[PDB]
Amino acid sequence: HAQTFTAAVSKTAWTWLTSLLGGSAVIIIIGLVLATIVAMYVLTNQKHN
Amino acid sequence: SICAAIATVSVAASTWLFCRSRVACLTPYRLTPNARIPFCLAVLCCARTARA
Amino acid sequence: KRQRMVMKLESDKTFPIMLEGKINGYACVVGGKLFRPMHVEGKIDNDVLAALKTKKASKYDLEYADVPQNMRADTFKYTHEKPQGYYSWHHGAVQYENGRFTVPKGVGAKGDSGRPILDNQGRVVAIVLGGVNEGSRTALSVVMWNEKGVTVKYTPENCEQW
Repeated sequence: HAQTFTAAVSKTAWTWLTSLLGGSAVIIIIGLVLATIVAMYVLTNQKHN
Repeated sequence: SICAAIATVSVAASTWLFCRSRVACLTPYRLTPNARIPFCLAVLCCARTARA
Repeated sequence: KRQRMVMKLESDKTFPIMLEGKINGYACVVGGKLFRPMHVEGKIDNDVLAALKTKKASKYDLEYADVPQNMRADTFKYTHEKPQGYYSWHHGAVQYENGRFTVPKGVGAKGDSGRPILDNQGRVVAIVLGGVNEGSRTALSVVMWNEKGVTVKYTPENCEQW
């Protein structure tokens, strides 16, 4: 009281746990793009003929 | 549970990407009429050491 | 000439895809590996080959399998030399142009899948999987491989499974 919603602590640790989420999403986003890129490489290799 | 569920979905998506990646590799590998793709494997090296 | 081409086709061992006594397609061995049209239902007319476990290829709607070395002793010979001109196949002659095969209308239909196309040297240049009626002629949907060893499938827009 006080009694507010920051929410509450604890900086360091707060960031530690926050950072744990979303990374895997970025990974699958990167992999998705790379998969498309490889696909285009294959498509080009086929169109080569 | 929410964060774990999101990570779980990411893992599943990654696996799906891997399977599609294996298809992408195998596509040019079809056979091919020749049974010889040393150099396709040498460059791409997708995995599954093939073979002798 | 077509006669001689058929004679080579007769020497070449080919096996239809039987289902309820009906041929729904064909499967054969090239480069020491078995290939089969997946869209075709039924089993190859060869128990020995049928004993072999196949792998799927959604990309092309095809299946394939490795052939025992002893059976590799005599398989189909493929080439990458695919100049423009005319080639030969089971159903007579075929025109090769623009990287596409075309024949007179009324030639080719459902169940012909798997029929290869040979050059004057009796070498495989492509395999017919389907086709579509194109006025006075019909355009074939085929798979062929370039000197880079790349699998290329040529499929007309809205091509029918022949």
